[PDB]
Amino acid sequence: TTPSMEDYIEQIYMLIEEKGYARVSDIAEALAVHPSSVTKMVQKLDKDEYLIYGLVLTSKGKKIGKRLVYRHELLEQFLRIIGVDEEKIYNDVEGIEHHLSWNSIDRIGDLVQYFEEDDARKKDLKSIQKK
Amino acid sequence: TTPSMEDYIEQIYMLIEEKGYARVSDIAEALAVHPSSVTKMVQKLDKDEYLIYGLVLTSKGKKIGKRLVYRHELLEQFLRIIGVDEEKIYNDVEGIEHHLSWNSIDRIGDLVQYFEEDDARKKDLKSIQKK
Ligand SMILES: [Mn+2]
Ligand SMILES: [Mn+2]
Ligand SMILES: [Mn+2]
Ligand SMILES: [Mn+2]
Repeated sequence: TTPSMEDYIEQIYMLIEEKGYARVSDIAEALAVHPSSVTKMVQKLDKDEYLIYGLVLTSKGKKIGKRLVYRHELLEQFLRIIGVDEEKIYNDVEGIEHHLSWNSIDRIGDLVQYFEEDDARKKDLKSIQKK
Repeated sequence: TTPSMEDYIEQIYMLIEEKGYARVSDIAEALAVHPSSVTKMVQKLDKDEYLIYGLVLTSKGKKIGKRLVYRHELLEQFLRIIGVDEEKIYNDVEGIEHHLSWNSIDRIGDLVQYFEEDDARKKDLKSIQKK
């Protein structure tokens, strides 16, 4: 499971969740790539049993897509919470998401929980940004 | 400019700081790449005025290199402060360091400063890791 395959599964999962199905055309446009590039990855994903090529994810692909979508959202929340400009959050998440261990993700999970459970901590963090 | 050029500059900068000079052989071995690849990059770097081909960094290459080493250091401190297993930290930094805007880097800098001025915060976060 390379970062590119992950990106595709993340995208396919999202499309299925949003529209109810994933068309190579929708994937190609969503990733801003050529449909051939997409056709090649889909076949690779099929071979690896993440999906069945009417694009359907196997239980294996759903678990992964779900984890990948969860990781993306958590990473945006993380950067949002620490005060990163909203417009820059998405691009940063896209480039780092597929390069972090689960250990890092889980610890970032606890960090987000840390600030979300007590707003006083968010206020203190903001203070430091001013100093 | 480029995530790869950035990786070389960071490496060249480190070698100059450690040894006082940077050898193609030391670069090729540090990046785990063939000396030919390196030779091609250094020439690209020279054209762009980051250095002069032993090889010397120009004021532009030094400033960049210094920043990159700072970012690497901070990211490792970041992940360490939040509890990531040490063995996992280096590889995570290496893969996300060249994909974060300065905005994110600076906000992480404040986050690190936040946990540094009060151990109670570190302990509180550590608790959540138990929950
Ligand atoms: Mn992605
Ligand atoms: Mn994403
Ligand atoms: Mn690097
Ligand atoms: Mn580095």
